[PDB]
Amino acid sequence: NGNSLSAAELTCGMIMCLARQIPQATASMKDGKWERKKFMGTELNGKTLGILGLGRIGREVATRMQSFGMKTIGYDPIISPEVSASFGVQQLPLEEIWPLCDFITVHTPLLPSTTGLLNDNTFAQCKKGVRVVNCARGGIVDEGALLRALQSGQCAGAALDVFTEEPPRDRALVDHENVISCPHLGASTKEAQSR
Amino acid sequence: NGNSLSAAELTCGMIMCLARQIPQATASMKDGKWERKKFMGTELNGKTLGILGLGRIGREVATRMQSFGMKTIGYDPIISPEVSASFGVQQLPLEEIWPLCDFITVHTPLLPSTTGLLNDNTFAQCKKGVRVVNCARGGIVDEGALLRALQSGQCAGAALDVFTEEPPRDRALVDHENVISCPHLGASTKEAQSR
Ligand SMILES: Cc1ccc(F)cc1C(=O)O
Ligand SMILES: Cc1ccc(F)cc1C(=O)O
Repeated sequence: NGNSLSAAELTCGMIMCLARQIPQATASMKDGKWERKKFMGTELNGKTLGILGLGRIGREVATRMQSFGMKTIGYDPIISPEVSASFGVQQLPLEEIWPLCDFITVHTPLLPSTTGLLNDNTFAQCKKGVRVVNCARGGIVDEGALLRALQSGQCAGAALDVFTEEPPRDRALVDHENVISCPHLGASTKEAQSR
Repeated sequence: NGNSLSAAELTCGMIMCLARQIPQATASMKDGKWERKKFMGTELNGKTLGILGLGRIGREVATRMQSFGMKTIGYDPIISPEVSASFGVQQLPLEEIWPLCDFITVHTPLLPSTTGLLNDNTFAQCKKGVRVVNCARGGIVDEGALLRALQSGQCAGAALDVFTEEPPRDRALVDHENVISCPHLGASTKEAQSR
């Protein structure tokens, strides 16, 4: 609420980091390397962003990424489609969303219906090379399914602010070259902190 | 032109990386650490972005960063103030720009007038803790001045895609904890490459 914008901002940063591998490029440069072919990236403009969860945060993400020319679709069980259309988000059933997306970001509570919202079954319906962001709650993206999708290249990259366990005790996800991460910084700004 | 949007998108990513230290946070996570106090960040919304150079790329950057609620000011010796106002950028003389900016981004050619555009003189007029982005041409930002401003905290962070010498032979800048960098990736997307 108070911290809606901090969260939305971090999310949009993670989307741009996934498109251009800025974290990985900075580590490469700090190691004295100059690796230009390795960090060939993609443009956001024209790409499709799926926003799962269309409350305050998800709406803030949408309007920000619309300015980059991304197409914004999404799903929220409770938000009427008229409301989501007011902020430029086409609502579709989940089953319609998966194959359309270049990027998927989650802005849901952690409930049994959203634990593993992204899992092996939903990864398999995604377009090959989908990129995912979770700056919401640890466990929305099933971490084992995610590593499997990174290993096969079904998922081309992920950005995680949150983990099923914090700090994350299992490191294969975090240490993967196509994964960028933060220690649950979503609400960690001076402005969110100080009202 | 062809690569205007690739450049503009990398620039907006660098600004978001500066605000939230995403590259530094990922490195901290990849080193097995969980450092939440260290990576306190700031919100973009309400902050001022100075844009030096108001051609295609600078204009693209402006409209994208306007969606985050940043105030966009800037300077371009050619563009009239009524025109730049038409894409939401308030023109002011440089001397006016320096004290007002939370972030400064450069989108100029490399000419005698722009080499060391940011230097010890211009850093001293900036607000304490300014963050700077160069994704245009190496040398617009004087590198020795930049390191001095990072060491003193006059500059709170910088993001560099380009260097006076490439690859950069001198590492005190690149290795600084508040500096994020890439190996001149500005035009490096599949879409810019392939017309
Ligand atoms: C409950 C729920 C299920 C599926 C989904 F995609 C989103 C939500 C939400 O809580 O916003
Ligand atoms: C020539 C020039 C000088 C100062 C500056 F801020 C911008 C430019 C530009 O070429 O856009």
